[PDB]
Amino acid sequence: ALNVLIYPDDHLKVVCEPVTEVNDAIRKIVDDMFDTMYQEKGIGLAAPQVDILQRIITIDVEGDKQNQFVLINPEILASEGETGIEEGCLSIPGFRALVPRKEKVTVRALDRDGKEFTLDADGLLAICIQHEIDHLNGILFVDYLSPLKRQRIKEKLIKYKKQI
Ligand code: NI
Repeated sequence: ALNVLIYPDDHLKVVCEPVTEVNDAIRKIVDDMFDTMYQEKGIGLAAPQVDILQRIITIDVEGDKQNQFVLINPEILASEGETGIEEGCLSIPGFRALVPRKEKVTVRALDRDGKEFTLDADGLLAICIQHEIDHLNGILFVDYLSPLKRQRIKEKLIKYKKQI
């Protein structure tokens, strides 16, 4: 549906603009993002990964459309606990790394209709939310690695991207 930017790319390092209003054009990006995300078997996507520099996230932790989450202009209000899993990312294909995260987050955001909601999450949902928000600030999971590890990932994908 949309093309996923592959690390390294400058638009994966940008702090994105909030959505000014959630209208039809924004709902179309959201639906196009979900299509892209399911097609590549992701459980989260952020707009900058499809080269749209706005604060828009689509998440589906189960992958079956029965607990979708759209988070527009999201903000973590509070959090607690400590956790970490081996995260991957559609813009960083072929790699996973252990990222330290909050176990629990409270997040406010606008839904696909522009309505504000405030959500408590834990488990994999909370991890996905923190991951995807990182994207909106131009942060990738490789930024939590040592400079040399991140570099070696970058070199490998530079090559991959040519070979595609
Ligand atoms: Ni990601």
